[PDB]
Amino acid sequence: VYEGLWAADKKNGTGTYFYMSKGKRFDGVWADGAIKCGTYSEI
Amino acid sequence: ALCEALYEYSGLAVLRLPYNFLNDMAAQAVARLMQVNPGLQLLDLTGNEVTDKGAAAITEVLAKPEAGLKALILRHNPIGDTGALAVADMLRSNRSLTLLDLADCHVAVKGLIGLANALTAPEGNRSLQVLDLEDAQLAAPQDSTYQHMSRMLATNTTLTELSLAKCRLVDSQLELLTTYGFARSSARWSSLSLRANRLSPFSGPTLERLLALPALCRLQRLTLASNSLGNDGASALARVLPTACPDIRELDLRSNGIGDVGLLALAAALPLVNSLELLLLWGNSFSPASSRAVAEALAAPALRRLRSDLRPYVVDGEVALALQEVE
Amino acid sequence: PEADTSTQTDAFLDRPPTPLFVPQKTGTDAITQIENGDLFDFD
Amino acid sequence: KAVIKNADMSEEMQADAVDCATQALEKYNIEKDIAAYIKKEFDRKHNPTWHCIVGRNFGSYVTHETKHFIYFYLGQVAILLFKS
Amino acid sequence: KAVIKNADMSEEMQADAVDCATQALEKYNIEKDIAAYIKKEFDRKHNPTWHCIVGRNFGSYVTHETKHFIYFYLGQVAILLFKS
Amino acid sequence: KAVIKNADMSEEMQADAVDCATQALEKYNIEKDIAAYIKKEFDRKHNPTWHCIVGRNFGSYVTHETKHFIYFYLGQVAILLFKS
Amino acid sequence: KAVIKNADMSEEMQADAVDCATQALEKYNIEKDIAAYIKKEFDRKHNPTWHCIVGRNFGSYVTHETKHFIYFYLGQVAILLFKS
Amino acid sequence: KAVIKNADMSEEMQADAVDCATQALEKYNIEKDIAAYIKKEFDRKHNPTWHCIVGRNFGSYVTHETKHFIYFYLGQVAILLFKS
Amino acid sequence: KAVIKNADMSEEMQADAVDCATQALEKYNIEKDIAAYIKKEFDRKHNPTWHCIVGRNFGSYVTHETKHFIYFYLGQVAILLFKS
Repeated sequence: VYEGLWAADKKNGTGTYFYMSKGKRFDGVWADGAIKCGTYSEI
Repeated sequence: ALCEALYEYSGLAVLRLPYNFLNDMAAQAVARLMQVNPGLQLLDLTGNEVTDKGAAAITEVLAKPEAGLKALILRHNPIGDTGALAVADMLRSNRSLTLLDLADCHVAVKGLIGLANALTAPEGNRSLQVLDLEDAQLAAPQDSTYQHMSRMLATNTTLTELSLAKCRLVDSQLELLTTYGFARSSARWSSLSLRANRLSPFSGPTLERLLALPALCRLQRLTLASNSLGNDGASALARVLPTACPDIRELDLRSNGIGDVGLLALAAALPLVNSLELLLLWGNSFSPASSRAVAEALAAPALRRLRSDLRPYVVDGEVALALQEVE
Repeated sequence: PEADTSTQTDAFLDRPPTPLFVPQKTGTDAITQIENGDLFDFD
Repeated sequence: KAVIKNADMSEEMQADAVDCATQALEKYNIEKDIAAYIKKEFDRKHNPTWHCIVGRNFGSYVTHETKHFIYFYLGQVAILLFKS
Repeated sequence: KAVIKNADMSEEMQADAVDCATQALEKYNIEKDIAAYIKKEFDRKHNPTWHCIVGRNFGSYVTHETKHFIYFYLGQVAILLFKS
Repeated sequence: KAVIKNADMSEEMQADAVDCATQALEKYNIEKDIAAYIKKEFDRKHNPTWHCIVGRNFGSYVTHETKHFIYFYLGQVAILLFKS
Repeated sequence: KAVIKNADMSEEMQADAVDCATQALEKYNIEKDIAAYIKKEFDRKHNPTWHCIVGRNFGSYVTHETKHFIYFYLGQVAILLFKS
Repeated sequence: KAVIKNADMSEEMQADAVDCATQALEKYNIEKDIAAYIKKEFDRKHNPTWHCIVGRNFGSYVTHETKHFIYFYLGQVAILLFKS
Repeated sequence: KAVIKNADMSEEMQADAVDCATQALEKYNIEKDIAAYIKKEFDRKHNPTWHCIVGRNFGSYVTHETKHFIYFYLGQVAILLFKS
């Protein structure tokens, strides 16, 4: 699941993405792409 | 000198020149002697200054289909890749040698590729039973020699024991060897000696797959020591040993980072193996609980003659603790 | 598709070094005494 | 928590790389050897060729091909991993 | 004076590489700048694909083109250069 | 059957050092000559930077690299083998 | 003759230890020098880390490398010999 | 009280040894008991091995690890204590 | 007291080495202490990588970059010291 700011992608909006199957989650900035920065944590 | 003036005719089951700093012309002399005297079975010229010229002389006098010799031991000799190619060539024609021991001899990828190729089943040797290679200096990430040795293992059906001691052996190379040679071989493997490799704890699953095989059915002398396994590797050995290898004569886990959890797991699994005789595990770690467990297990009634390098003693508070014990 | 990227590593917090080696206790424990009436004779 | 300082990578691939690095740290201490583990891991699982460099202080300039570049901080080290 | 700890390239290119690195030291001071300068000027000297890493503490396990690889020191700074 | 007193080193190359000392003792007793033999062995097997001391008793203070230093007793001689 | 009370040692080695201790207790004069000669001879013919104690009223709690320990009487003194 | 006849320890270790011995003596009297208490305390406090000799007349000749050797009297009863 | 038989140094540099050792033998006592202090002196005085070995008896075979290497007998203790 993806939860955040969206310009079909790549809006540098702080979002949160959930590897719910694995059990991890990544919160940060989808800066003009799928990835530039953020923090990856353990729910 | 003294060596070159030996002249004998009768008997000569074995010859043992332990080191004696043999020159290479002396090797020429011994090869000349053994050529003109076809009587001998074992030759031992460990630790000399024998170079490729004496290597060539011995190899070419052995390459004849007459004047058979059975055991050839040459350790600590700068024999190089030219010498390795010469010995592979001579083995391609010989039929009497059964033990080829080339350890500490400076072999590179080229020489040991040649050796591995010279024993593929069609053009190789049904004769050799013990191929001892060691100190194969593949320091660079050379990933082809192990493929050629895998082809050796898949085709040959006469070897019984080998060693990859002190050969740089990453888990990728070991997995390649295991799958592509042992999941396809068909022989009777007695000993495989892998002391002092570069083995990660990640080698648990691949080591388990290796030890649970039909080709490695009657595996006897396993000396998987001195690598950098850990608690995971020890657990893998614990959960694969009691069933797969039914008669494993000796087990040797020395200097692996065994720690204590792996020891605890292996303690409750040692009793179910009665074919163990020499169990060598010293130099890892010993917490009081693990030492208590090993004292509980090693003295299990079934395992009487199990020699080890552990003696469990007792101190105050019933803190049973194990120390080293020479054979 | 080929792009260029450059980076430079920033401050890592200090981490204590590898602790010191103590070899394994490689010996049996023992016990010893010389009691009264041992080793001696009045005459 | 990890810190993905810089990257060019899909999201599940991000997770795969960081999780493999986690396993490498849980079993390993040396630097080049963690690098070798991750490099062989993607050279096997994902697209054919890769390169990896782990370190605490280093500066780099590489021509990664798109969507297979990553540089993240995990544990006490920093991992640069990219396919060319 | 630069010391080549390992290499796979030819002698003339080794000399060019050491000269490149010394020039980079003379011009810049940040490892990222060193790497960028070295990489781009090799790129324009020889061929499009090259890679350079400059650091004081890193480990690397890389898979590179034949005959273009050098791991060499400059007093205290280690530079890894190779062809993709 | 050497005794290991201090170690900043792996295990496989510790085993190499131990049996290297055994072979060198079978070959010689002269301290300079055994030191030379061990030095050549570990300058060939591993890339040549190492060196060693083989003394009945002495004192030492060295700066080995992070992962190449062993100090073990074997036969009758304290052997201190390290990299630099 | 001599008396061997409490042993953890091979029989031939016990015989050699008795011969050594008897020659020392014969030639030398003082208990510490008895210890010194015993230790030096077992060092020069077997192994380096020996320990000798010639006493007449003492109780210890010692740790010894396995298969090397003897506690025996010769005349008016008690000799303890252990490897560590 | 405490006569530190011959030592090569440090001051903190010195006080630790002396007050541990003073503690032991008011507990027990047998040489076995005193040596056992003292050396178990010092093993559990410092390091793997500790050879403890408790007695009134005895020599010695023992190889010690530097800074871990002591020989002192508590009134009349003597204690040797050394790590090797 | 000071006398050198193997040294690959300049005159004033040898004088400095002899002076540092000649002060350190009275500053410190133990062989590792003498080695440590002389190493620190030639470390923070000339160059950041010097290695010293001090022995009453030892045999050693080392590799030194040229012109920075010394071995001398300062009376009752052998001392050796070299560059990286």
